[PDB]
Amino acid sequence: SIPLLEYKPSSQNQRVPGYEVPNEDTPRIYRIEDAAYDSELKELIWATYRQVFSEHVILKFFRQGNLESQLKNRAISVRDFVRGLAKSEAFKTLVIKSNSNYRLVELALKRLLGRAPYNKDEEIAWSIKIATNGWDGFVDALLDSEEYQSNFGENIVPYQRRRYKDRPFNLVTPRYGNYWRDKLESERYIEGDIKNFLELAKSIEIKTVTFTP
Amino acid sequence: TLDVFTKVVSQADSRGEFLSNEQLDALANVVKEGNKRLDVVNRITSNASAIVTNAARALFEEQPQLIAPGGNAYTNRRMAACLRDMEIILRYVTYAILAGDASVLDDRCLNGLRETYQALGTPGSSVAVGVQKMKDAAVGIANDPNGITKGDCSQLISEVASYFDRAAAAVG
Amino acid sequence: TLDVFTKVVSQADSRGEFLSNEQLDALANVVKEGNKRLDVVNRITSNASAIVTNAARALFEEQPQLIAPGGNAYTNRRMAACLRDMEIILRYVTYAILAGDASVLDDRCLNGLRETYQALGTPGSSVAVGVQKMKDAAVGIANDPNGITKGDCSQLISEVASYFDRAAAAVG
Amino acid sequence: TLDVFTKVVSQADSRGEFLSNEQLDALANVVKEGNKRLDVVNRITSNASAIVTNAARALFEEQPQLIAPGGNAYTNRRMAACLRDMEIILRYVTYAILAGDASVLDDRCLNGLRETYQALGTPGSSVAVGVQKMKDAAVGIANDPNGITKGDCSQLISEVASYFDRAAAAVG
Amino acid sequence: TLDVFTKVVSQADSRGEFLSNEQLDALANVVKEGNKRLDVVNRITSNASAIVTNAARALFEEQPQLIAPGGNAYTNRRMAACLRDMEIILRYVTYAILAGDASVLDDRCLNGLRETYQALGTPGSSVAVGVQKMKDAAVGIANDPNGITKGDCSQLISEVASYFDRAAAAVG
Amino acid sequence: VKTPITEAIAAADTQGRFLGNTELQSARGRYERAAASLEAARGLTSNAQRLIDGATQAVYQKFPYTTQTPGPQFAADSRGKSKCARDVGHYLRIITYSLVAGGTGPLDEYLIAGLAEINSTFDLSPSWYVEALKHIKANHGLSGQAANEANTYIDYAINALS
Amino acid sequence: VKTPITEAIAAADTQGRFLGNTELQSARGRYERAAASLEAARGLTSNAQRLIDGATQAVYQKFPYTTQTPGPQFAADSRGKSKCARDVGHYLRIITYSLVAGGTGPLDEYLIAGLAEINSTFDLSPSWYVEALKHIKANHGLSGQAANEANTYIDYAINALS
Amino acid sequence: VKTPITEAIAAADTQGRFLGNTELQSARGRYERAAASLEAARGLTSNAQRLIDGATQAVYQKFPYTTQTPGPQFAADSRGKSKCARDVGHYLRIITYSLVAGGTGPLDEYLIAGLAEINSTFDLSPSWYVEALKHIKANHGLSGQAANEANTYIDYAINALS
Amino acid sequence: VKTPITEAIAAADTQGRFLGNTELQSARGRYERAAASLEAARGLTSNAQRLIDGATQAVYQKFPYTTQTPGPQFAADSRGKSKCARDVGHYLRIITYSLVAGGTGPLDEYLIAGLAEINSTFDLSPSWYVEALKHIKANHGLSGQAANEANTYIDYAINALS
Ligand SMILES: *[C@H](C)[C@H]1/C(=C/c2[nH]c(/C=C3N=C(/C=C4\NC(=O)C(CC)=C4C)C(C)=C\3CCC(=O)O)c(CCC(=O)O)c2C)NC(=O)[C@@H]1C
Ligand SMILES: CCC1=C(C)/C(=C/C2=NC(=C\c3[nH]c(/C=C4\NC(=O)[C@H](C)[C@H]4CC)c(C)c3CCC(=O)O)/C(CCC(=O)O)=C2C)NC1=O
Ligand SMILES: CCC1=C(C)/C(=C/C2=NC(=C\c3[nH]c(/C=C4\NC(=O)[C@H](C)[C@H]4CC)c(C)c3CCC(=O)O)/C(CCC(=O)O)=C2C)NC1=O
Ligand SMILES: CCC1=C(C)/C(=C/C2=NC(=C\c3[nH]c(/C=C4\NC(=O)[C@H](C)[C@H]4CC)c(C)c3CCC(=O)O)/C(CCC(=O)O)=C2C)NC1=O
Ligand SMILES: CCC1=C(C)/C(=C/C2=NC(=C\c3[nH]c(/C=C4\NC(=O)[C@H](C)[C@H]4CC)c(C)c3CCC(=O)O)/C(CCC(=O)O)=C2C)NC1=O
Ligand SMILES: CCC1=C(C)/C(=C/C2=NC(=C\c3[nH]c(/C=C4\NC(=O)[C@H](C)[C@H]4CC)c(C)c3CCC(=O)O)/C(CCC(=O)O)=C2C)NC1=O
Ligand SMILES: CCC1=C(C)/C(=C/C2=NC(=C\c3[nH]c(/C=C4\NC(=O)[C@H](C)[C@H]4CC)c(C)c3CCC(=O)O)/C(CCC(=O)O)=C2C)NC1=O
Ligand SMILES: CCC1=C(C)/C(=C/C2=NC(=C\c3[nH]c(/C=C4\NC(=O)[C@H](C)[C@H]4CC)c(C)c3CCC(=O)O)/C(CCC(=O)O)=C2C)NC1=O
Ligand SMILES: CCC1=C(C)/C(=C/C2=NC(=C\c3[nH]c(/C=C4\NC(=O)[C@H](C)[C@H]4CC)c(C)c3CCC(=O)O)/C(CCC(=O)O)=C2C)NC1=O
Ligand SMILES: CCC1=C(C)/C(=C/C2=NC(=C\c3[nH]c(/C=C4\NC(=O)[C@H](C)[C@H]4CC)c(C)c3CCC(=O)O)/C(CCC(=O)O)=C2C)NC1=O
Ligand SMILES: CCC1=C(C)/C(=C/C2=NC(=C\c3[nH]c(/C=C4\NC(=O)[C@H](C)[C@H]4CC)c(C)c3CCC(=O)O)/C(CCC(=O)O)=C2C)NC1=O
Repeated sequence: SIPLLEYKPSSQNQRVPGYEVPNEDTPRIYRIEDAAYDSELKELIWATYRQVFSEHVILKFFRQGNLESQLKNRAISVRDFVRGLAKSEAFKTLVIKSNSNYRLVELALKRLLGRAPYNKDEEIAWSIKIATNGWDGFVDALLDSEEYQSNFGENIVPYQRRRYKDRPFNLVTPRYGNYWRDKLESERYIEGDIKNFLELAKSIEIKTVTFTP
Repeated sequence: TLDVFTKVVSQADSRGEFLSNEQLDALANVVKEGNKRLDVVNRITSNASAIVTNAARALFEEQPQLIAPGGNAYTNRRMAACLRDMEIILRYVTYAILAGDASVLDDRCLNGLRETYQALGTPGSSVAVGVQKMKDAAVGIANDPNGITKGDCSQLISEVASYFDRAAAAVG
Repeated sequence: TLDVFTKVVSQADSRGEFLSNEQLDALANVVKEGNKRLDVVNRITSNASAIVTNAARALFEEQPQLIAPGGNAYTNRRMAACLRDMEIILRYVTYAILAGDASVLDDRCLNGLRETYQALGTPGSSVAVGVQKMKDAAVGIANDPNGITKGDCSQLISEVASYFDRAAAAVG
Repeated sequence: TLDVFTKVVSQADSRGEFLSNEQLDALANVVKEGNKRLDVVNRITSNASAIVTNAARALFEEQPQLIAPGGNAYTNRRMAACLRDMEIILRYVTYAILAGDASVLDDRCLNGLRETYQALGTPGSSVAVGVQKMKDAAVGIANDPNGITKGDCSQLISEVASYFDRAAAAVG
Repeated sequence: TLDVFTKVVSQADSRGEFLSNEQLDALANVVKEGNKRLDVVNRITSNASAIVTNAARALFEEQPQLIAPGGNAYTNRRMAACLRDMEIILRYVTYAILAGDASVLDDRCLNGLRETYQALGTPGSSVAVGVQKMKDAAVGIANDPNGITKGDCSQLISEVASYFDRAAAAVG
Repeated sequence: VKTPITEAIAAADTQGRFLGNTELQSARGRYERAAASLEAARGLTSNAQRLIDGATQAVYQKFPYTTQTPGPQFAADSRGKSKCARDVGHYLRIITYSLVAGGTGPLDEYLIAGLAEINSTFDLSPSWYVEALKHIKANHGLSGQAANEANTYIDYAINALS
Repeated sequence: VKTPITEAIAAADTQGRFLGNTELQSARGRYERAAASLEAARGLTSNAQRLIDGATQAVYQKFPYTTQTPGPQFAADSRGKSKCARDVGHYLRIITYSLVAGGTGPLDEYLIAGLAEINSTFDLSPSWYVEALKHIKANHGLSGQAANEANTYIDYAINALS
Repeated sequence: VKTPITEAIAAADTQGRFLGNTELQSARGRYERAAASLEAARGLTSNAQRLIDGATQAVYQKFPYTTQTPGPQFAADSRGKSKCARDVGHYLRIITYSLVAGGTGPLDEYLIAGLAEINSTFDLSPSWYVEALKHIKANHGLSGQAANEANTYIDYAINALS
Repeated sequence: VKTPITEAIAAADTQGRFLGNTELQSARGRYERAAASLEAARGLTSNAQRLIDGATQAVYQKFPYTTQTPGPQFAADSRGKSKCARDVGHYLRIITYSLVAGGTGPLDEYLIAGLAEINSTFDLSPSWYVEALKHIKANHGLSGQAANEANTYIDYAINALS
């Protein structure tokens, strides 16, 4: 509804042209229309798992059978396919329970758009939309952004645009945040403590009598 | 996103021991007070938009410099940022009342509100008043009996007054 | 991604002179030891999954608190993290053995591992120990002659023991 | 995605009149048979994986040329395509049983199955036979009383046999 | 993407039998002619840009209306579209020569070229003539011996003349 | 449309898994709620001609200018008052629809989607239908738990108007 | 984790709307289900020692080779049988967790995620724990509606193993 | 499928450039490797009936219960043992396929894709075929040259089973 | 940089799998190619002062105006001819780099990336260095297989200029 918070963009490796003509350490950025085979589509369906979830969370239970079938059929465009993984409640429990709203901006830019966030003030800018539009509505506004649709195009798996000397993003950003880790240490269940006996100590009634002489 | 039930589960989980009978008895009481929890949550969302506008007028009277020019909530665009975001406290409060736990309230609506304002210039003090003006009206809406059966829920309404006080004191 | 060859190339590019004769004499020796490089790398990937499980049991015995509840590798999802991941050290180590250089090992598997753990809570020291349990078995797999021609590769196996020690000491 | 309720709603919307009394009398009966509907749906998903493997062996015996070489389900990969996709009939059938309507079954699992096989070359008849195999075992699983209260599920059971027969005849 | 080897593999997979002896005798001959295959493929990509410009001038002389205003290749932008493309035939032809099979040529550079032109207005004859002006020069570049050892490759060069004739006749 | 049966269905669809006990318990919450909601719909359908007569006259006495001011948007002419009973006669259908469906589906799909979109154009003030529904909220005559359940869909429409 | 309370919450979050009557009816369905499920959890916690002794001995008699074959994966040595009662002692916790939570959340988050991932590596056959749970399915001794509630989570774990 | 000829092709396709000397050197690495490999495939095709008889009997002596336990999954009946020689007769084809192709393409496309997916369903323990291949690894009779190249594919299949 | 060793590495990285026999055969294709390529680099490093003297004088006789026309871009002054031997002295390094590396990596990373980008700005005609390299192509004096290996990188640079 309301137009977005105006954010200043910083200098970033993809924001400009760079005259690298295809370097080797650059990704293999895949396309659906090349395949014509059983064979090619299994590799292409694996690299999109490797982008949006991460290698560590690429286990079989999480994977969706219906979505994989669609790509082979070709009924759904790969850009329409990534919407399945971002609005998947198997994905949603792993990342939305554990990450705050401002980290949820940063993780979606870092994976889906394949770009670093510019500044801090633009994760604030995208934040209002997510709370009101939901997680699905913020993802929907990110994939239908003009920036995403022009540069990745219609059928090309997400990837990092320019990384001349830049950290891989899967390695760079943890699935969960530094905040949610501190809760895990707080509910560690320390052993032999005085704190777990505090709720038992108040239930016991003690009467004390003092004599003065 | 945690419950009262999964609060006990994740606490019993760390130990690696099955939940005790006494703990279970406590959860059987939450089943008995479960229908009163739907009484209080349904009464807020029915009066949701009426309590946003009513707490807004009492805020913008008693701090007149906000909608005055130069104020942080002056123009019609920011003003809608503040007016409509007063639902977002109530969106995440009534989540926590129906959850019975403050975990959903903490990692969405509490984890960065005191963060985001230094970069924004929105005053911290103003927020404390506004949510605290919701609390005495949200408790007062759920308190009065009109066309419902009479019961006792003072041990449950104090959870709601704790939830707004958790939301207030984490910002200001 | 650098080689032993492109190590000399990018070093000779910075001085801006032609490639000297002894550098071509040294690289001619790498051609002669090139067939010993293929056998060692091939052997590891044949015993890849057998050395992941075998180093995992020796780790989770000698630190029992990990798969015990409350531990960092307690649940299966986390556990399939620490176990599968152990291939990713071996994925980037055997890249570096076949490359003959530690540049591919550094900017993928070494550049943020000591970074990513403070936000994760995983113990860096435990991970380092696990890789050091890979090293004495990966060297021991490539050492023994069974059905291969006998040669000498102690000057080449020490590169592999250096690669795990580079991977270990950069984290713990 | 339609219900039995929203079937009546969208039908009463087209005439543009209020909901008649006997329609509310019929929907009140669906409330009374609502607990039997959860009896039948819970019994299938508990026996979901047991009825996929059991219907697969009876299919691949009685048409042996499929897993024989040259067959459409010969190699391990395609074989997993069919074996696991036999859940997808059952995924969309038990959706339709709990919905009580065949609208969810039609636009997901029925709208292009007879379409997709000509390009694919899969035999339509073989798939149809497999669906039939499921039906006499899925009805037989929900029929027998063991540890449940005696009740008449004949009316409810027919709808399930109609749903597989809708799924079978739309393909072969 | 198929080879000569995986052509035999996927053909022997469909029958489901082991690889016969004469098929291994035929593939052993492909090993012997394997070094001549690298002779022919290396000679084209060295003369890649020289044969694009030389076939372009012979095309745009003998059909002068393309160059003339109103033509399909008139403006400098479209002209680069056609000029840039003539490498893309040669990119996918020399893939197929080094593959020894026409599967890579078919599903990338042949599967939609006769498709895409009705919507584009590019004439069929111009494309067909250009490919056929590449073929008599690409064969003539690989034919002549200058500083290579003399051999016989007429049974191999005819595969290259078949690949351009496959690329030509599928469009015009 | 949205129904807590289909809410359980569409949630299990995106995960690609069977109907477990998580989605199954959402069904019987809808089922036993209908028995306090179907006679909540019978209280409105029997009193159909009372409420649309009552709410329309309640609007005119609340806003006395809407009968006098000349304009198409107002109820000065006869076809305005003919369009008056059409509009509140259209509200009571969806409330009986959303009570019978047991969710806010028909209120979403048929009433409030684009409801704030049209009222800016035809200058129909939403506070007109606020007082119209508040008369129905006080005079529907329903009693008991079923009446209370219905009471929410009236209040859910009011918050959508504002 | 997944709970039909939080299933109602996370569904209303993506639409960005309040807790209507659609999400509210999913709560009661969880509430009155707990009274047939909490004493379904009390039947398992009281019989804790019995079942892990019963299922472990049922595995050895079903598969007699697993006590004799030399290997870490098997139960030939003492530390294998010490790891035997740890594993089935770990299954009964999550079933009591998922009965008390009322959903398949703890079964998803703590047991079956990556369960088919590890068993390929450590060559633990899943049919071992199939017969282990089927002994618990027949020996629980629970009766009535509550028993049925404890019976689905056993069968939900079996279909996740296969 | 994957072949280090086509590995050089598909890599040069995504960059959209000609076959330089980077992709060209990957070809002759495949070519002179075939001399060892082709002979290495001739050692398996000549000994076809020996190994599938040898590995099947090696499985029964390793796991003596698989001949006695009643079930379709096992080899108690005759059609189980008929399906026994079919399965290991199907493994030796792909190893001879992947030796002749020179890459792990046919092992990827025809054997190990979904191999851990089916074995959870039909409760076929992968450790059965581990001991089956390890008999072929010790008794194929090929030493040196192509055999070393040949052996890797046996060990590449074992790590895919585990 | 691009090397058919690292070409095998970066391809196996995106699939996330181990170095199979597909990537391994790309290594020995690079290895035995070096023995016909390292003395192909020794033929150029020994003749370093011959070729940069030969190609520079070959450019002036081909284009006689480039010694007479007044401009910074040309070789009329002394610092132009000092920058003449710097440029072709810079070409022969990368050819010896890309022969030793065995791929077109250093030709990609150090010479031809942005080579058509700068020549539009400084109006350096690329046909100047075409005739410069073609003198080196005929005057190298290499014979046998090594000559063929040193001949492609000269022709790979020419097609990058045009
Ligand atoms: C209200 C009492 C005070 C106030 C509010 C106000 N805030 C903004 C701008 C933002 N508010 C947020 C808040 C949140 N984002 C979240 O994700 C959540 C939890 C779900 C909350 C609570 C954010 C991110 C912004 C930045 C912009 C945005 O809307 O997306 C404004 C607008 C200010 C402006 O536009 O510059 C206003 C008016 N400010 C006041 O004046 C009151 C004191
Ligand atoms: C999800 C849909 C739903 C709702 C909304 C619901 C509410 C609900 N609240 C009830 C009771 C009640 N509800 C209240 C609530 C309160 N009384 C006060 O004075 C306090 C201010 C307030 C709490 C803050 C009380 C006191 C009772 C008495 C009966 C009982 O203990 O349940 C009952 C008991 C049965 C009945 O009334 O027929 C119902 C039905 N039941 C449902 O199925
Ligand atoms: C390519 C280089 C690279 C590495 C190595 C890498 C590791 C890495 N491991 C992670 C988590 C993890 N890492 C581990 C591993 C361990 N925890 C333990 O308990 C054990 C002690 C230890 C293994 C020995 C586990 C179990 C998780 C999941 C933890 C969680 O989900 O919170 C995460 C965050 C979530 C993820 O995507 O899976 C990263 C980024 N990322 C990279 O990009
Ligand atoms: C009679 C024994 C038998 C079965 C069971 C069988 C099934 C079967 N389904 C297939 C494909 C498929 N099957 C589906 C089915 C669906 N995908 C969805 O997302 C929908 C919900 C659903 C339909 C409602 C799809 C989408 C494909 C893709 C490939 C194709 O078009 O065939 C294929 C293609 C080849 C392969 O998978 O190896 C097989 C084998 N083939 C057999 O020989
Ligand atoms: C073989 C044919 C057959 C069926 C299908 C059958 C089902 C059946 N389920 C019943 C009850 C019931 N069934 C359920 C089941 C559930 N409620 C929930 O909320 C849970 C989600 C779910 C279990 C997962 C419940 C709660 C009852 C209540 C009455 C009772 O305890 O039996 C009864 C009691 C008698 C009646 O309803 O008339 C019948 C008949 N009886 C038959 O003869
Ligand atoms: C005009 C028709 C014609 C052709 C095409 C031809 C090619 C040709 N290339 C040969 C050799 C060869 N060709 C190559 C080429 C290469 N090896 C590699 O690994 C590199 C990537 C590549 C160069 C870039 C090699 C290495 C040899 C080895 C034998 C020799 O030195 O000639 C030979 C030696 C004799 C023979 O093979 O029978 C022939 C015939 N001879 C002819 O009469
Ligand atoms: C199915 C649910 C549904 C409803 C209820 C609905 C109402 C609705 N009433 C409208 C206009 C109107 N609504 C009214 C009604 C009133 N104005 C008054 O003066 C009185 C105070 C009040 C009646 C009590 C009138 C008179 C118009 C015509 C106004 C105009 O043409 O500008 C319009 C815009 C024009 C139109 O198509 O007729 C809509 C969309 N639309 C819907 O889809
Ligand atoms: C919290 C939920 C949870 C469970 C249940 C769990 C089980 C689990 N059991 C394991 C091994 C094992 N599991 C068993 C158990 C058995 N093997 C037998 O022979 C008996 C038939 C059977 C017991 C009845 C044994 C003996 C091992 C060690 C096997 C080995 O080291 O190879 C392993 C791999 C190695 C390990 O860390 O110890 C896991 C992850 N992990 C989990 O996170
Ligand atoms: C081309 C590659 C390929 C292989 C190898 C393959 C194996 C394969 N073996 C199967 C069953 C089987 N596999 C076996 C084999 C064994 N069971 C035992 O008891 C012994 C331990 C062991 C042999 C040593 C048996 C007996 C069956 C039938 C089991 C049943 O029907 O339940 C099945 C499922 C049913 C079938 O179609 O026959 C597949 C898919 N499929 C493939 O596409
Ligand atoms: C990429 C696929 C691939 C591999 C794996 C490969 C390995 C390989 N190693 C070889 C030799 C060899 N490899 C070794 C290696 C060793 N001996 C020891 O005692 C040491 C412990 C160890 C080194 C640490 C030795 C000593 C030889 C002797 C022959 C030679 O010098 O090449 C040879 C020579 C030719 C042959 O064996 O047929 C091959 C093929 N060739 C290939 O094409
Ligand atoms: C490491 C590989 C490498 C090479 C070879 C290279 C060449 C190169 N030569 C340049 C200019 C130049 N290049 C030349 C060379 C020539 N002009 C002539 O008249 C003669 C025909 C010809 C020499 C035979 C001259 C004279 C300039 C200066 C032109 C100017 O300043 O406008 C420039 C632009 C300005 C500069 O920084 O000096 C580059 C980038 N750059 C590189 O990074």
